[PDB]
Amino acid sequence: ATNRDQESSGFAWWAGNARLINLSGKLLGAHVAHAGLIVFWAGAMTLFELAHFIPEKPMYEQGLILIPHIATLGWGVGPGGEVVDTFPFFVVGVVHLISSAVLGFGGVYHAIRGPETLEEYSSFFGYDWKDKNKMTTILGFHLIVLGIGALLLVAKAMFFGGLYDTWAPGGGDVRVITNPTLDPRVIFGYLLKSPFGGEGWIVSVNNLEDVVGGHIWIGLICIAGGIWHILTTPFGWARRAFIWSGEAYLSYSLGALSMMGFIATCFVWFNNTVYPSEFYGPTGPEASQAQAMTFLIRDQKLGANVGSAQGPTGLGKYLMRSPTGEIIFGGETMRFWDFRGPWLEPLRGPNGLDLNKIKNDIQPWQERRAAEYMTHAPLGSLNSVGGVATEINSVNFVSPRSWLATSHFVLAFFFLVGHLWHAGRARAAAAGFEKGIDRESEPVLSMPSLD
Amino acid sequence: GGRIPLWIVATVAGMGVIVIVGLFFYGAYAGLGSSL
Amino acid sequence: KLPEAYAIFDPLVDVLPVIPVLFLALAFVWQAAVGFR
Amino acid sequence: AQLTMIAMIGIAGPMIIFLLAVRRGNL
Amino acid sequence: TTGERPFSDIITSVRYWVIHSITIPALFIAGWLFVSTGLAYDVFGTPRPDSYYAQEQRSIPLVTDRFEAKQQVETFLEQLK
Amino acid sequence: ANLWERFCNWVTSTDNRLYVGWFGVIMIPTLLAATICFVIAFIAAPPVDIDGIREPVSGSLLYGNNIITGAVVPSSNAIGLHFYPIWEAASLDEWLYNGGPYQLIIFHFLLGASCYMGRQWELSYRLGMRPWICVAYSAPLASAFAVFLIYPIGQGSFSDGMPLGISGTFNFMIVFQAEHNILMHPFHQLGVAGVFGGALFCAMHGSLVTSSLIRETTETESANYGYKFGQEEETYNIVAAHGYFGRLIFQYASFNNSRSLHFFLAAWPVVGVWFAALGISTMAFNLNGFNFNHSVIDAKGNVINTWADIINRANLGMEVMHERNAHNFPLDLA
Amino acid sequence: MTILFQLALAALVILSFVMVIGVPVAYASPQDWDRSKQLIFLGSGLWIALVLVVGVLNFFVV
Amino acid sequence: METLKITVYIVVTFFVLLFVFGFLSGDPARNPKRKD
Amino acid sequence: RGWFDILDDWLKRDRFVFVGWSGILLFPCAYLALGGWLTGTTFVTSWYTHGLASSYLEGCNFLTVAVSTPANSMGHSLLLLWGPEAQGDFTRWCQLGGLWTFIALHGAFGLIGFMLRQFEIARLVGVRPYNAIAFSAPIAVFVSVFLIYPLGQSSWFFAPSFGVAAIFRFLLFFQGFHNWTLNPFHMMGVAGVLGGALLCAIHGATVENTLFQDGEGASTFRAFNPTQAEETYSMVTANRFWSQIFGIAFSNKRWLHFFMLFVPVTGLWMSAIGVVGLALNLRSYDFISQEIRAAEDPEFETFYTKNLLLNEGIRAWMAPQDQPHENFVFPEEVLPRGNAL
Ligand code: CLA
Ligand code: CLA
Ligand code: CLA
Ligand code: CLA
Ligand code: CLA
Ligand code: CLA
Ligand SMILES: CC1=C(/C=C/C(C)=C/C=C/C(C)=C/C=C/C=C(C)/C=C/C=C(C)/C=C/C2=C(C)CCCC2(C)C)C(C)(C)CCC1
Ligand SMILES: CC1=C(/C=C/C(C)=C/C=C/C(C)=C/C=C/C=C(C)/C=C/C=C(C)/C=C/C2=C(C)CCCC2(C)C)C(C)(C)CCC1
Ligand SMILES: CC1=C(/C=C/C(C)=C/C=C/C(C)=C/C=C/C=C(C)/C=C/C=C(C)/C=C/C2=C(C)CCCC2(C)C)C(C)(C)CCC1
Ligand SMILES: CCCCCCCCCCCCO[C@@H]1O[C@H](CO)[C@@H](O[C@H]2O[C@H](CO)[C@@H](O)[C@H](O)[C@H]2O)[C@H](O)[C@H]1O
Ligand code: OEX
Ligand SMILES: [Cl-]
Ligand SMILES: [Cl-]
Ligand SMILES: [Fe+2]
Ligand SMILES: [Mg+2]
Repeated sequence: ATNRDQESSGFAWWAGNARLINLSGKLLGAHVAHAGLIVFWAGAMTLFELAHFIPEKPMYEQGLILIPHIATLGWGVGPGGEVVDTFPFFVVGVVHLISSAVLGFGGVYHAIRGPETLEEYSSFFGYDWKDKNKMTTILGFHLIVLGIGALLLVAKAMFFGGLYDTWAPGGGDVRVITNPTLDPRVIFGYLLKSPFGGEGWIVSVNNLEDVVGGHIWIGLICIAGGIWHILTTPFGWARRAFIWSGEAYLSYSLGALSMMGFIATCFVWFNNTVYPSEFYGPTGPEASQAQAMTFLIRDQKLGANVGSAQGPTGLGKYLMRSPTGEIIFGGETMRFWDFRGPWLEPLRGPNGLDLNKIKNDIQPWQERRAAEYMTHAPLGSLNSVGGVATEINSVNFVSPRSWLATSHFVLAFFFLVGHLWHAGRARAAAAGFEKGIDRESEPVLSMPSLD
Repeated sequence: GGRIPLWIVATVAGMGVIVIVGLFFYGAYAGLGSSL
Repeated sequence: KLPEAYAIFDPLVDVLPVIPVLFLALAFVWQAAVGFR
Repeated sequence: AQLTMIAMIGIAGPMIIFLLAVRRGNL
Repeated sequence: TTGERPFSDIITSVRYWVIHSITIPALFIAGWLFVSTGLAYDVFGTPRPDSYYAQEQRSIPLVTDRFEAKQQVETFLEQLK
Repeated sequence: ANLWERFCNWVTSTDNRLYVGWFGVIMIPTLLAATICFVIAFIAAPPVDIDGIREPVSGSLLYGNNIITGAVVPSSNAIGLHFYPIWEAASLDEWLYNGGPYQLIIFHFLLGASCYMGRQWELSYRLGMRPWICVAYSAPLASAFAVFLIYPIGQGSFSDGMPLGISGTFNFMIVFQAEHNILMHPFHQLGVAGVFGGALFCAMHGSLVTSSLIRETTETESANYGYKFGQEEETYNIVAAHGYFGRLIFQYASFNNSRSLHFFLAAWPVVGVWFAALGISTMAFNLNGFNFNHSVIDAKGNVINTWADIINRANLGMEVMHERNAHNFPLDLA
Repeated sequence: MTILFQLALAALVILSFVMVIGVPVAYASPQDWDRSKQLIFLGSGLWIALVLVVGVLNFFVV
Repeated sequence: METLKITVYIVVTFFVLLFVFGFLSGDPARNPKRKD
Repeated sequence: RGWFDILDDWLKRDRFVFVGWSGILLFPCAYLALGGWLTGTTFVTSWYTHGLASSYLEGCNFLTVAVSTPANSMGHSLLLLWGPEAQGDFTRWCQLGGLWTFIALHGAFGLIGFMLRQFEIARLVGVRPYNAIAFSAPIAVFVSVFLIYPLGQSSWFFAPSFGVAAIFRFLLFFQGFHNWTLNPFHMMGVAGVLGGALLCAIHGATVENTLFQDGEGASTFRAFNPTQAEETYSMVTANRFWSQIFGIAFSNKRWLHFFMLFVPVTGLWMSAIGVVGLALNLRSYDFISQEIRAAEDPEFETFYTKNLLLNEGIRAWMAPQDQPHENFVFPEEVLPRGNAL
């Protein structure tokens, strides 16, 4: 066995995948077999989700996370997000599950049967980690693949059925996007938006014309930079900036993935556009806004004048002003006055929540939505007891938004730790002291004392 | 002395641990203590 | 529910998603068989 | 039903190892 | 290094497992039967699921007297019939 | 050498008494800004309407507090997650009423403490060390991000972040238990095992090394003088310490490798505190501790209380009393 | 057909169980590799055919 | 307040620029072993 | 070489588990404490002492099982099996909480056996007995919490019950009734525990990151040999790193390892003293000057006055079930509550 023990490889069993750093044939097989694990799970989970799925229950009541991802794409859903057909979920699960036997085969093949190194067999599929031009070429190859993937979403939205649109007028529906936002002041304007409250950076994207036109821009940028990296070598400022080794490139992707996981955690928590509340449940802000709506509606039905009702503190019990003066829901939900959702936006005038609209124009579908969202707030226990920590056992609910945000916080945190681990190790390995201090030339011993 | 290889012993013992603890988590959703 | 032709395979579909975890544990069976060398 | 499926799937992993061990495989 | 036989040598030997493929399932089945026959309730005095309360009792049978506590529990148990 | 080369040579200089470095050019002004504003606001800030209900909480020493009760109070619930610098306020008086200092302190501190982590990598790189001290510091740094930033983001308001004060810390803890049942969350339990274990292993490693110190001194002197700074020989007998601890428990429960020992000393508290940080950070999105309220039911259906139901009774009392004027509707949803 | 669906699926499920075990043991026993490769080549194309057969016969049993 | 905002922005930009250009100033070479 | 010396020979044989003279006390007392806990949490109820289910047999899980304390009407009774409460009936003894005092007393004498074992082995191997001295902190904590605390209170009922959620209740009880977070002795304990965990993490990371390259492997554990005279890591490099990062650094390895003893041991001893005060209800409950000001100024609010409102909630909401010997009927209108909730 070449490199499959600690004496020959330098790495113990518990760091045994580091024995593959300079074995590109087996290292390719590790990646292809692991790609098959991802695709296996995407297929197996979907079939599990579909086999447990009740179409007359909402998706968010059923512990589903992958069916809502398919439904948001426009597949299998009708107006308001009701499931009109379970066959697209069955196709997406089956095709992933079959394809993972394919990726599993070539992963197993390259990792046990194929050549341990690809360099002798092929100059095109071989690489040195230190060959900067080969590194940018493969980077360019994968950038093109990702840009085409972003245009696949555009093609779904424009030419192959559309996407589910929670903001579609007259209630949410699958809608073909015809005029995506191509204006770069809007698309790149989200990049300069503050991440703080009321702004929210890219998480604030609130319409599918911005989502589709952004993916047009991303798909063309990734194809352009793909072609750019195939046809260039890193400039001297980048050569003197970075560490050029496999562990270093891993660490850059680790920091990149950690940053993206934190972003997705905030996406699923706050955004009800690309994570529609009919599929994922109400957001945290949404349900708190929906409780204030529920008790405004009930008490105003009893005869209360909700605009003039003073709470215990002297703020309005139902309605109050935000610090810039917009009319907002009172109580603790004053913090969530930046929430925007299709059940609430009909009540909102130019200066905020309109008292005349609130008195007259609250439809029964809004009252049903407010009560349903208030009672499906993303709060629950680890054993999936719905509601506050003091609630009794009965309701079996943890919102998908809570599952998706918490999982991706954990993953993004540990990926930041992995970034720090591998980036520090790659620097020490390139500078040559990752195995410790040379006793015969210890650096501090030739530095002057601090005092 | 060394007739059953220790990796076989560890795997069967490790799997029976999983099965027994897995039964304990099953019993959290059925019968006593399940709230139903 | 799966399409009703496939409903025989309902027990098998119920255990499919955990199969990736078994690959993580299989790496330890294999390392134990080679003595964690 | 699920128990006998998981017991077969759970055997298939360590059976690959055991069979390769006794065929003097490239473990 | 203290003279006893190594644990790796014992648990890998056939004679260990000839002995223990009987003793280990026998102790497990004996523990199972301690519960399944109901003996564990009688030895320990733990209430069965139908013997926490009398049929219209909402009150907990709390022991309130130190030296008559054995008699209070017995009285609480006679109140269940 | 031009001025930029002379400047870069100074910044990354290993001969400075405290290492500056590139992370330090961010760490130094942000931490100074956070410290100065903290000391001033702890001494002299006016009361702060933390709950957005025109009910200002006195945090400073000059306004009644002592060291224990004092706090820099988290910013107003009316602000939420909105960025509130000084220049957003119409006056300094308004900024102080709405809890402006808190946002300034925590943002500067978290930026500076992140750069403290990078500075720990940076110096170890300059000194030729191995780089993973900063990974160990990522455990308390993540905890600080958890209570000051991640928990406010999930709950929608910096009013819910941990106050910068001793009693305000306890207020954060009690309310968190009321709403999340953190004691019943396994990530906090892993966190407890981290710090209890860390304290155990600190005392264990300290005692075992002190127990096996080689006699180099007389009775009339401190034993610490038996060690000279930079000497090459080890100052204790690790074989004697392993011989003791391997007989206290059993031989294979004791480390005979000092590298394996010291890695275990790093790994146990750090992983546990990492899990404690992920406890807070995932309870930020309201995935709470285990709920076994009314889990044990008799044959008729009577709830048989457990200790978990007793915990719930305490949690209810914290729940109904916290922020006693702030709730208008029957569910505390954030 | 209808029996020819749940037969062909259970033939696919069974054959995948032989490919999951039988492929790594054949790849990692380089002793008798030559007779394993035709067995691998055969079961590969038989697996791809049964998937196509189940996918076509999906639509007659709905 | 605007004048404070411009001051703080100038100050923050200045320190961010030193961090970025400083880490771009051949940072991997500033180490005691491989000063390449 | 009489019978005593022959017995002393056998007790101190180099075997897999050392026995010693201390093992006569340690081994049965520790095994009964552990075995008593596993027995009670598997099979024994708390129905007659607390009105709680607390075993696996009743339906509880690992987090909710406990060997619960005796009823408050037991007082500080030793609850011996042959004592006047159980009168020899094992079944009644279990139902009266006799297992709690069984575990607490065998656990106490077991801990005494463990420190004697630490002293005995240290004397035999020839090392200094600092491990026995550091173990006085867990002994001070067990004695203060499980013995001195209930002895000052009305009965053993108010000691911690041996169980996970039961211990969590004890934490919440000490907050709501004793305001134990406000106590400076607890605060000194917190600093000792968190300081010791800091010291555990910081010392382990520093050693592992100032290691000398003593081998060619990238996995560096093999480059230590247990018989080497030389230090495996650079104290000089460690000292320069921390002097520049943090301002101060250890320069004396012996003082460093003493300080690692001192910090969590002193912290736990400090926490024990505060619990001894809480045995008598000598709490650090209030600050009088804040109470005088808050009572006359209804706009004066601190986090301290906020915590006392939480404490009042804890007491009124938990006391009827947590103290079912008091027969508390608190009608719903007497319950302190905020608005809405
Ligand atoms: C995503 C998980 C993953 C993947 C893809 C890999 C992949 C690899 N590891 Mg790594 N490893 C992992 C996790 C993983 N590892 C974990 C968790 C540990 C700690 C236990 C390790 C510890 C480790 C060490 C110590 C070593 C490796 C090595 C290797 C390489 C060769 C393995 C070998 O010699 O097989 C030999 C074993 C067999 C042939 C037995 C069976 C294995 C096959 C592949 C099972 C396939 C089963 C599957 C169901 C079949 C489906 C077929 C179907 C699709 C047709 C390979 C690229 C080695 C290396 O670096 O070589 C230079 C090496 O020395 N790994
Ligand atoms: C993005 C990842 C992700 C998310 C958000 C979810 C979310 C969900 N799953 Mg899914 N699932 C996943 C991955 C995920 N899963 C994986 C990897 C598998 C294969 C095992 C499954 C297989 C699966 C099945 C079979 C089922 C679910 C179900 C569910 C639902 C209820 C979950 C529950 O009760 O957990 C229980 C909570 C735990 C088990 C505790 C998790 C704590 C983790 C392990 C901590 C990890 C930290 C760190 C990474 C590990 C330490 C490393 C560190 C030292 C560095 C929920 C929607 C259920 C459902 O409702 O279906 C409809 C269901 O039946 N999932
Ligand atoms: C990252 C993935 C990847 C990469 C870089 C390689 C690279 C290689 N493979 Mg491997 N392999 C893979 C995955 C991969 N393979 C998979 C998934 C399988 C299972 C089918 C195999 C099975 C396999 C075998 C049996 C053999 C190789 C061989 C080779 C070498 C020559 C192949 C060639 O030039 O054909 C020329 C390429 C073409 C004519 C076009 C490729 C055709 C595919 C279908 C296009 C797919 C592209 C599309 C985007 C992917 C769709 C799925 C996607 C969404 C993920 C080269 C090193 C040979 C070898 O080992 O040499 C010693 C060899 O004998 N591969
Ligand atoms: C995964 C995607 C990917 C990766 C890994 C790379 C990697 C690389 N690119 Mg390439 N590039 C890409 C996509 C990618 N590129 C795409 C899609 C395009 C088309 C837009 C380009 C166009 C491009 C050009 C024109 C150049 C590169 C260059 C490089 C090399 C050095 C870059 C560098 O120093 O960054 C680090 C960045 C800096 C040092 C600049 C300062 C950045 C500030 C401080 C960060 C601000 C971000 C912050 C987090 C805020 C984010 C939100 C914000 C919008 C408000 C490196 C090999 C350079 C090269 O070597 O060419 C051959 C180069 O000149 N790329
Ligand atoms: C894409 C992500 C990625 C990749 C490709 C790598 C790759 C590598 N890592 Mg890195 N790492 C990563 C992310 C990654 N890492 C992250 C996110 C962290 C933070 C936790 C680390 C922290 C880390 C450390 C501390 C070390 C490495 C090391 C390595 C090298 C050897 C790995 C090995 O053989 O482990 C074999 C696998 C195992 C031993 C099993 C790991 C099990 C984890 C800890 C628990 C998983 C629990 C699971 C999620 C849930 C429970 C299920 C269970 C009950 C079945 C290899 C180059 C080593 C190295 O530096 O070599 C140069 C090393 O010492 N990594
Ligand atoms: C070193 C071992 C050791 C120690 C220190 C203890 C200690 C204790 N046990 Mg435990 N116990 C042990 C081993 C031990 N036990 C073993 C091995 C078992 C299993 C058989 C038990 C089973 C057990 C049960 C069931 C109970 C105890 C109880 C107790 C407590 C009270 C005992 C008592 O008052 O008797 C007093 C006896 C002596 C002090 C011996 C005196 C010796 C003197 C010096 C000589 C004179 C004796 C004299 C000649 C006798 C003549 C009688 C005549 C006058 C009529 C005490 C903490 C009780 C308890 O836990 O309370 C809740 C209890 O109920 N033990
Ligand atoms: C290298 C390595 C490794 C790894 C491995 C891997 C990772 C692999 C992968 C693998 C894979 C990744 C595989 C896959 C496979 C799959 C398959 C085999 C599939 C199947 C399918 C089917 C057949 C289906 C069926 C169906 C239908 C069609 C309908 C519905 C129902 C059902 C589902 C039944 C480890 C760690 C061990 C270690 C050593 C080395
Ligand atoms: C889809 C599908 C499929 C596929 C499947 C597969 C792909 C499977 C795989 C499987 C696997 C992949 C398995 C594995 C398993 C594993 C295991 C079962 C493991 C265990 C482990 C253990 C238990 C461990 C232990 C230990 C050791 C060894 C040492 C150290 C310590 C301890 C104790 C921890 C089939 C064909 C059915 C058909 C239908 C569909
Ligand atoms: C009290 C008493 C006594 C004693 C008794 C005893 C001593 C008992 C023992 C008992 C025992 C001695 C028991 C045992 C038990 C056991 C168990 C119950 C186990 C369980 C296990 C498990 C469940 C596991 C788990 C785990 C862990 C822990 C960690 C890692 C992971 C795992 C998952 C594996 C006498 C008669 C003298 C007198 C009267 C009273
Ligand atoms: C955020 C705003 C800036 C974005 C920057 C994106 C483009 C990056 C390229 C800008 C130039 C970087 O180019 C970098 O400049 C510095 C500054 O003198 C050069 O000069 C440097 O020389 C050596 C580097 O070994 C150092 O010792 C020296 O102190 C410094 O002067 C670097 O050798 C060069 O790599
Ligand atoms: O702020 Mn601070 O504490 Ca978080 O729940 Mn909602 O809000 Mn308020 O109540 Mn509970
Ligand atoms: Cl409060
Ligand atoms: Cl409210
Ligand atoms: Fe040490
Ligand atoms: Mg049960």
